[PDB]
Amino acid sequence: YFQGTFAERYNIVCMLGKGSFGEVLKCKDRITQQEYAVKVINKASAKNKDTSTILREVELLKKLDHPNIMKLFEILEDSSSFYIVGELYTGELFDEIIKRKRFSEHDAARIIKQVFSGITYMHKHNIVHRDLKPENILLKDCDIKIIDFGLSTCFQQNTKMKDRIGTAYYIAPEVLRGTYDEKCDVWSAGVILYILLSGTPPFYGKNEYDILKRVETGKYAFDLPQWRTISDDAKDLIRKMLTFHPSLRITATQCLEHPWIQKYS
Repeated sequence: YFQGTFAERYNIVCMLGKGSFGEVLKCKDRITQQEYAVKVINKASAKNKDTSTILREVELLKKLDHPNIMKLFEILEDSSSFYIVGELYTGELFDEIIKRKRFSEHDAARIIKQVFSGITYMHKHNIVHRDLKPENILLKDCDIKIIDFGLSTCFQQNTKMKDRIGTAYYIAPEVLRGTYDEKCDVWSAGVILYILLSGTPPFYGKNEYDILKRVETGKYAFDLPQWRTISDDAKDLIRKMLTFHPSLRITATQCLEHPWIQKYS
């Protein structure tokens, strides 16, 4: 059966559902018996032909630790695929957006502050998410955790129509032009924040193309009636986060410390 280091150490309990990188499985450790959420990633999805480089990125991620960052425990190999062993957790912030439609400034602030705390910590360690979306933020009582943080530089994601439209709402203009740094995570969080409050994308459209054209221009509005009774401070934050030029865009620490976040903390 020539099984890998994974099958000897773990055996799958059940399928958790399709993820952005492949199948997501619920696994038990064969010795300790603790349960983990394991992402099976086809080796062809590797972005770097030198596997050791990828094992090094992941190693750096394993050493990291923050309350709002999903823990990555280890990486294992088959002949065919990688296995990312991470935290088991139970729904997405996306599902909560559907349910509540909109969030009060107070409830939104508590949620996004935790998002900022996580981003800040990862950015201190030069790690950029690049694919921040409500689908990548998990919640139940109050606690948020950002998943797959840093994995997108190692592995290529699914890019079906459904994947591409979702990516399109949150992507920073520079990322389209072909470059990214930490500031693209602040843009993406800004779009999320805009959605938390209005229940509406800042950059909208009936298809992938139309959305991306509006992102490209960087033009958006606080014109919807829904914005009429939202605070100047909240609008200020979003303005600084959706600043066109990344160099002129506010940092993650500056988000964490904006007067709007402090008012509801």
